[PDB]
Amino acid sequence: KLKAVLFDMDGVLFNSMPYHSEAWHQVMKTHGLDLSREEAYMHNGRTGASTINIVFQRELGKEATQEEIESIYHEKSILFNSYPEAERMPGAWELLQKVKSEGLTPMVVTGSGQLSLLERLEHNFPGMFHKELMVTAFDVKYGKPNPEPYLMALKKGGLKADEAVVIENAPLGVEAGHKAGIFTIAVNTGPLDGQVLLDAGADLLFPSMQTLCDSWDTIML
Ligand SMILES: [Ca+2]
Ligand SMILES: [Cl-]
Repeated sequence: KLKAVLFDMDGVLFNSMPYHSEAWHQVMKTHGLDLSREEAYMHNGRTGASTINIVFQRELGKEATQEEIESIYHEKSILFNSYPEAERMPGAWELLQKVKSEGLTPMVVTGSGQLSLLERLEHNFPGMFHKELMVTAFDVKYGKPNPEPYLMALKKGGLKADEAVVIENAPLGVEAGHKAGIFTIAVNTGPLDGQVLLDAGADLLFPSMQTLCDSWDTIML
């Protein structure tokens, strides 16, 4: 039945979460706001704009202005890009090769608008992905945990929800995939408790991308 595999990017394809969590923590700290690196991890999947708005609501009891969102998004992007560029998540490439060999369509579904990562997908995973078979922050009105990005990915691939599988690392993205009615595999690549991923609606849970890759052939859909 399976036709397509819908990969989240940060913490699934790229090992970018230490950087994302560090940059969110530091930039918020610069603005007088306390957001731990673990709390930044818990926001993974959101668009940058949604993250900024929700942190302001939670910490200052008020919405971020459009100007605050833009300033903070840029400051965070610049700090992120100041680090040596993020490397592949171990297991991603090997899994992608397995997926492509069995005739499935790889897709990206991401809350990222980070062009330094998006423009590196082809060089890191050659021959796997296509811009018209991707959903990024540039495509959505509401991102994860709303199912809108995953629903859009189904449409882009001409797929029904039962013809896809989602691979996610973050509770909000797991929630989005599950709520789009798609079978969702959680991969626990960060410091969170796996139970948070299962609680978010993940149909299956693996401790790493490599362990998911090692087990893929024995998964049946
Ligand atoms: Ca992610
Ligand atoms: Cl960024």
